Amino acid sequence: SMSYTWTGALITPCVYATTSRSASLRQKKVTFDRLQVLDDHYRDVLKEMKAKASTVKAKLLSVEEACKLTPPHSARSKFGYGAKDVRNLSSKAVNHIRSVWKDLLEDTETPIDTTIMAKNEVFCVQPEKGGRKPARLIVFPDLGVRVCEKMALYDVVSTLPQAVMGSSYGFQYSPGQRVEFLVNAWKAKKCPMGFAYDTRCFDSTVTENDIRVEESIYQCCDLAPEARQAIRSLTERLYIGGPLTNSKGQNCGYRRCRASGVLTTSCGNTLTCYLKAAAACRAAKLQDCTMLVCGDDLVVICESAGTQEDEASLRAFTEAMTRYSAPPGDPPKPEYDLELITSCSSNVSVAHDASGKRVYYLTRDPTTPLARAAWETARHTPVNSWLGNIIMYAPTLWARMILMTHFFSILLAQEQLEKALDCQIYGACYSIEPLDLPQIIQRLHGLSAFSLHSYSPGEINRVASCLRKLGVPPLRVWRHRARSVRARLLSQGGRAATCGKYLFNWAVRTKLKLTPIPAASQLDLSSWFVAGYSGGDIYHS
Ligand SMILES: O=C(O)/C=C/c1ccc(NC(=O)C2(NC(=O)c3ccc4c(C5CCCCC5)c5n(c4c3)CC(=O)Nc3ccccc3-5)CCCC2)cc1
Ligand SMILES: CNC(=O)c1c(-c2ccc(F)cc2)oc2cc(NS(C)(=O)=O)c(OC(C)C)cc12
Repeated sequence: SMSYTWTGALITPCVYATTSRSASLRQKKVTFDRLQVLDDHYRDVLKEMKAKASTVKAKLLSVEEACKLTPPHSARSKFGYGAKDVRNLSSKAVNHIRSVWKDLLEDTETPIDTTIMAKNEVFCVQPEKGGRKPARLIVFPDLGVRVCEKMALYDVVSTLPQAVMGSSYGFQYSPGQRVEFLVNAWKAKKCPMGFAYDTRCFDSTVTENDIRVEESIYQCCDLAPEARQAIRSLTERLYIGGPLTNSKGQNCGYRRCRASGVLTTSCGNTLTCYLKAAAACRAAKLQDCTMLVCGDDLVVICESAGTQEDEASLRAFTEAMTRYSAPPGDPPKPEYDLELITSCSSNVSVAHDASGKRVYYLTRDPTTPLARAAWETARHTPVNSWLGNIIMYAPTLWARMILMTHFFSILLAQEQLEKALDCQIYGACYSIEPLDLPQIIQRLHGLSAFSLHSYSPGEINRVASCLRKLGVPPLRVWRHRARSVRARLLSQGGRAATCGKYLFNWAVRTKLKLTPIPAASQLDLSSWFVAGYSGGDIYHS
């Protein structure tokens, strides 16, 4: 069946930000027929996944618990209330949510309406290898339905993926634990080989049968009878597909693939990608596989069988993935150095701590993080990706020298150091105090994140080159600015002095002794690395 059918009505509007002007180019790419052929390997992996899902007991969330996970700036309902009303448990909001819930229990078939929109995402104007990327498309149901999804499935999508996939489930790890997991898996092989597998338009490759297969996994949980019906109804009325309405309320088309803006997008994609990849590992006869899956992003670390044998096994993996309706964008390449693998735009790199010990960390090309940080400072945004970047890429040369220096200088100048910020980190939105950054960094990356030095020449060159092309002052200017920020922070005492001491020890010759931060343990990060919620409309204060 077609991933999408279109009526002809346009997807109307809500360095460079993507707009609805490029939506037709994205519609062309994501529209195609899916061919799917299943085999014994697929069926065996599925049964194994279901036997693990059978150990899960999931709870139904109350209206209040579901309302309190709603982000403050979540899209307004068409039924006369917004995210603020949901969060305050207003009578209008709650009564509409209860009626949506009852309708899910009573109506098992009627397709639920969704809104289709072009995303406004910032990318950097690079006229070199290729041109601008068209806008990504977001498909989401009404606010009342989103609250109901949380009631039925929040506990499922938060608990089931780790129970089913174990150590392969990518969202359970902090950046420090992810690097450790990867390095240990790499070291455990006699002769390691690794590859990233990039599916072309993953969301469109997800068939109606794939979505029913996901439901079959959720249905293995011990569930309240209303949760069982709500999941059943949501699968048929929303998850498998449905009508698409534009921002002007016009009938836009019909979807028969994954909706990007539903609670199950991340969980469903991870489970589907994992099922297809684990079965393809068996078809390709890959030896001693370690997989790591984050939605459609997949990496396999295995035992090498030789140069030509590895090339042949990867061709067989791709053929199996293609039969499962997951063909690649670029064909996978075998890598024999862990640093050469790029997944989720990131790679593992090497540095040394204060003692000279070799430490590993995840990095990425800083162009998009810097362009996005520049965009957000230039235009007032409710969500700020720069803080997420400082947190997730804290050990990197670029997050420390540029991002920390620049934003702490702004916060000092504005006297806003104490002000909590809403920051979108991948999936879930969090309210974070910048003065808590040293404690957060220590917990996610370890104490070594404040003492890394002796970065790789290739990493240094990528940062320096990125600064030049974007018109950003060189690293020496950042060192000078960091020394002033550091001095101003220390002079303030308290948490500000802790920021000055730990975040900017790199900027001074006479270095301070960085001991474990006292505050660190008491920090509540219990809901940080549980599960993925990208497109799932999730908020944590
Ligand atoms: O050779 C030497 O010894 C010294 C050279 C040298 C070169 C340039 C400066 N620039 C400045 O002082 C100013 N800009 C900056 O001091 C500046 C700071 C951050 C900048 C950023 C981002 C970096 C990440 C955090 C958010 C801000 C961008 N651009 C920046 C410029 C350059 C810019 O204008 N825009 C973009 C566009 C895309 C991406 C990045 C940028 C402030 C007033 C005059 C311009 C200073 C010194
Ligand atoms: C499947 N792929 C992965 O899980 C990831 C790899 C990776 C890189 C090289 C490899 F060889 C293997 C994997 O790098 C990542 C970086 C981040 N960001 S971060 C800096 O916040 O950790 C990530 O976090 C999100 C998506 C939760 C997931 C991955």
